[PDB]
Amino acid sequence: SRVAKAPVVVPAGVDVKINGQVITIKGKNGELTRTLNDAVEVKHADNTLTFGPRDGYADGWAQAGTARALLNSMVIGVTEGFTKKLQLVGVGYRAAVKGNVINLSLGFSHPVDHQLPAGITAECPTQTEIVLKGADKQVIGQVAADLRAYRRPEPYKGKGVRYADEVVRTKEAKKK
Amino acid sequence: MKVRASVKKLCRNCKIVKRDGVIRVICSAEPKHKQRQG
Amino acid sequence: PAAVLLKKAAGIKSGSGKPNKDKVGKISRAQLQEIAQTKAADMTGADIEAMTRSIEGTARSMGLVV
Amino acid sequence: MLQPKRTKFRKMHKGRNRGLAQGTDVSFGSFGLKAVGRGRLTARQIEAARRAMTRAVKRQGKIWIRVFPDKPITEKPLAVRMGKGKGNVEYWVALIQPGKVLYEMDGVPEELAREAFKLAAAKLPIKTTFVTKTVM
Amino acid sequence: MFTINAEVRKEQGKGASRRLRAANKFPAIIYGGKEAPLAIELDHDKVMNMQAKAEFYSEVLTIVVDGKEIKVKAQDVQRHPYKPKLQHIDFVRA
Amino acid sequence: ALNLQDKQAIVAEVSEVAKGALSAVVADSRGVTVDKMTELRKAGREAGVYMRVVRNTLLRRAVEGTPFECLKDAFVGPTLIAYSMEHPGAAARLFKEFAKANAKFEVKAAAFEGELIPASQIDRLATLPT
RNA sequence: AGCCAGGAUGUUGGCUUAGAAGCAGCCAUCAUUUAAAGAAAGCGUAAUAGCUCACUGGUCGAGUCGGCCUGCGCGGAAGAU
Ligand SMILES: [Mg+2]
Ligand SMILES: [Zn+2]
Repeated sequence: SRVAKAPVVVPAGVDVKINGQVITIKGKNGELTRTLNDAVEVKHADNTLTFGPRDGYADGWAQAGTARALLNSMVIGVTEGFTKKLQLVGVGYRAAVKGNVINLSLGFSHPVDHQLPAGITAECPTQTEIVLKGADKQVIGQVAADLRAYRRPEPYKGKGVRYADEVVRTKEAKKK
Repeated sequence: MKVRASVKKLCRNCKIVKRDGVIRVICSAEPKHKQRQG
Repeated sequence: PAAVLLKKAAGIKSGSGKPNKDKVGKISRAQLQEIAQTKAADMTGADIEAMTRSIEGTARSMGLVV
Repeated sequence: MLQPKRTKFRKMHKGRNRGLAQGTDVSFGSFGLKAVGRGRLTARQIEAARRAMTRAVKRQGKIWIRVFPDKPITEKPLAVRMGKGKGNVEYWVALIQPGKVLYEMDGVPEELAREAFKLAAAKLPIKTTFVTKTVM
Repeated sequence: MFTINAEVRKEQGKGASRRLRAANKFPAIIYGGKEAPLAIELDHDKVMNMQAKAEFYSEVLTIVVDGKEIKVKAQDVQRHPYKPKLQHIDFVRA
Repeated sequence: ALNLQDKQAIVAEVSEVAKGALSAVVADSRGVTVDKMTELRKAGREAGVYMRVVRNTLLRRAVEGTPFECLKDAFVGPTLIAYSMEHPGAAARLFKEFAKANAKFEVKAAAFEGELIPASQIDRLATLPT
């Protein structure tokens, strides 16, 4: 909408504890907590919440919009969770799921193991396609970026870790 | 990235943003159009 | 329709320039009129002359002056 | 380049540039590049701007120049002392006052004229602006 | 069609005119016929918007001051030297 | 479009039905010029020399525009329902033209129904010329 | 504003051009059809092609649009105890 004008609707089963500028949400898919800015006053007096900022600020509408978007995303990820996946295009790019540690042997003389947050799960049906699930899409994106930072998709050949929806380009190197 | 004094849009697909102390021009398709106001 | 029967303008498909250039094609009063009047298959409507006049006037703008 | 064929005198005083401009109205064309600042324009800069606008718009339209340097600006060579006379004439510039109209153009689209005069301004040192034909 | 409102200049001169221009209203003079000239003042923005049309100069206009609506023309306009402003529009009677 | 044409749109919508507006729906895929000329030709040759398959989807045109017949004309307004209006008569073969066009790769939205003039259900009656 | 869909034909036209075809480069941008086609704006294709864009319609629910006058700011702004 214009400024957080469109309300969020909270489904049943998602317990929410609002205390001033600090909010906690508990659901089946984990638990989340956020303490907000000074441009907030979101209220919860019905089946859902609808946000408001605090009076006496030049800003505040944009902050209310940001808080509404973040809380909607967190509600969605606490009621159903979010999932992402990465594809390793290239021979020898082996990915292994050792529980809470990923092993990524990608043409490296030194194999690299990466840790995972406590609220993130991962699994790979093969050695190249990894799929992970989490509650917080912010943390999900952070860990996905950490995983992908080990190698970027080189335009000249097309190898390296990338997202499933990532579109790589191969224009021309030298014709040979 | 091309760092210059006066920045503009090469193609319509370029978007201009203002970050911490600078102004940047980012093109989704062509990396060459990436520019900064140094 | 408008491709294989429009390439039959003066003997060649198209070989002329607009204002005054290397033109190889000319036009008579009915040569390109028949290709749009005799055909009741490509006509969007019933007005054959509506699209006939367009071709007769664009022959000049292509190089096939009247 | 723009230079008088002959002059009554070859050396002139520095002078000043006080006052407004007389040729502030568009008369010889439909669009004009009007100088909004103050300073001096050299024949070299005028030639550069003319070439810029000539490249910008083709034989497509007529262009008039409402200014002419008429002012011989001189300089002294390197490694020479002061006094002992006045240096030889080096180039020709004019005195430009605010509101002065430099280049006029007719027979061109408005957007093309805007682009051509923007390119001419990019070459000209003095700040300029675009003025349309006056209804008056 | 063109209808403008005016006020009578209490004071006239360079200082008064420049103060009026700083106050965003410019003076004008109305003469012609067999009556003494009158020094009026107009809002600048309204006249600037109205003068855009060629009809403003090629057609009769009317000016209203102290309830009197007198029809005049526009013969001479003095534009600002380097700004999109007009100063001291000239109105001729009849 | 412009308001000057929106005026004419309503003027035509409340003048179309007076002489009989046999109406139907055309697919967005079937409205492509590569495959719309066949339907245009069929409808024009069947009815007259003029045709109107242009869609004018509106919500307020279903409360003050198209509805001028007995009771039911507001069911073709929302949810991507194209408008195809024909002037010559309220019981002509225009319904059958779209019924035939259905057999040739046309299953788009609402089974080519509109204006419910001859109490037409999903299956066409015998009133239409056979 | 997003999303969805449409966005032909002569024409891969004719000079140079193993090639020029909407894009080394261009000489030339014409016309009917429809609500929509510009010898096509882009990438790139040797070059065709391909899609989006120009343009059009539909789903979404009250502000938005690009011009002028100016005020305060932003980057241009790197030197040696
Ligand atoms: Mg004084
Ligand atoms: Zn770009």
